[PDB]
Amino acid sequence: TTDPCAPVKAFMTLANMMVGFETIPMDNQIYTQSRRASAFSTPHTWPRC
Amino acid sequence: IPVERYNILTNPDAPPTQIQLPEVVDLYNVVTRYAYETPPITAVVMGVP
Repeated sequence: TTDPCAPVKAFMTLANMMVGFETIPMDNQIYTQSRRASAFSTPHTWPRC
Repeated sequence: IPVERYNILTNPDAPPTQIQLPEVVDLYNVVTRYAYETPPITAVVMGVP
């Protein structure tokens, strides 16, 4: 696919499946690791980790 | 015809937004007019997953 953010969705799908077993740090306190990979469609939503 | 009402038309030195509120009501001024819309929140933020 030719969307500008395919790898962040590829990472966050496994992170969504993996929550409860492995954790990752974040930038803020608003969002949680079980945030759906559909929502990461714009490059300001890329995780620093 | 009361000149003291039509301040904006009879005074070239007056700025366009110039009113005197307790004394008269001026009968003619600049008014702003909007075009905002108020759609439903369920239609502006989705939450599709």
